[PDB]
Amino acid sequence: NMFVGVMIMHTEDSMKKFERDLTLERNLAIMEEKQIILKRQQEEVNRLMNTQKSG
Amino acid sequence: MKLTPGCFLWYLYMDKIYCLLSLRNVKALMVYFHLLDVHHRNTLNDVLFFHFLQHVTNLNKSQIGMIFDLLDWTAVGEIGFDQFYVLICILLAHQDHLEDHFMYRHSRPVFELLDLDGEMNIGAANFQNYRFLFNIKKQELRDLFHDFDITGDRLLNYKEFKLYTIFCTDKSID
Amino acid sequence: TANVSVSDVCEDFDEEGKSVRNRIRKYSQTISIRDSLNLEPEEIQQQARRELELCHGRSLEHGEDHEESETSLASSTSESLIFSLWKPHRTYWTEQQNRLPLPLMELMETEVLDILKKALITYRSTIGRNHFMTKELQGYIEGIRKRRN
Repeated sequence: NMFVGVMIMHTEDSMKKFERDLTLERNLAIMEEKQIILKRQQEEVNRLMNTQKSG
Repeated sequence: MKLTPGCFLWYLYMDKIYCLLSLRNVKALMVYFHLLDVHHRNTLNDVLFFHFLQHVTNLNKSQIGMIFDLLDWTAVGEIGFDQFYVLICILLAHQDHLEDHFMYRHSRPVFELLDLDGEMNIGAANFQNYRFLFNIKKQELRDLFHDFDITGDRLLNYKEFKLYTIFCTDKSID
Repeated sequence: TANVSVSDVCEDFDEEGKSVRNRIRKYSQTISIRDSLNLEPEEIQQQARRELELCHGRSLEHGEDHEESETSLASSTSESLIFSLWKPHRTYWTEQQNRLPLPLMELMETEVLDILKKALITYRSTIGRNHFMTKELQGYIEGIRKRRN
């Protein structure tokens, strides 16, 4: 019973941090993509405003 | 009256939501519905609607049946004239490139058309039905579902759907 | 037999303000000249499209509606639809000029009324949901409506 408990919670705590790190990496990619989209939208808005001013 | 005041208000809203208001489009839809409705009981059977879809849109029988099931929320085995007019306005010559942006604009609520369940949540079956009605790639639909699923519960909220529609419209406008 | 009033189909329906009667007369004169010169149907259609574009191709300084009409006439599907709409209206006006009303219009109305009554009687009463005659009649009515529309 000590063997099964030790390995059960060692495996559980080993996989918990791995899954949390994987979800953190996915979240970081999601916010990076959102920042890229926001920067592209800002660039498009600025270009449209500049063309409206110069037109 | 000009074919009831409610339909006049709906046509005014459509004109305020579309660049071109056409000429007697609602009258043409009413004439087509009257030709389809043989008994003139303000309703049409599934066979007549399927024949009309095959003659006009040349759609598949399964897709026509799915569209009839989605439009007929009353589940009485018939499609109303108002439901037929709403479906015809939803199609609005969907082969055109601007029709995709028009469907992106959708309607005033623009949430319950895809949400067949009505519980303010769109499942995978609703997205599959939308991809059947409006042509879109399966990988693109999966990417859009993943982007819309911020929580990861595979549920789309009304505010989230409005935000996604606004983002898509802003991207298409620029 | 359009069975419409001459003052209704020739009441300057064009939004550009051009007179429908003058354009119809010009189209008739061009068609007569082409028939005298034995022009092909495709050449006649191209000449009619050019004349209709020139009708909306007025001075662009006199309103942006003419510029919008010229831009719309530069496409393929929109210009074809506009030409088809103008040709049927012009033909109806030309037919209603001399004398459009005549017999066999009441016969067509009676045929339409009888068809509608028969279709209503067929759709109202359906003892058999798997019958063949009623389904065939419904399919024939749907096909006739699709062809008429």
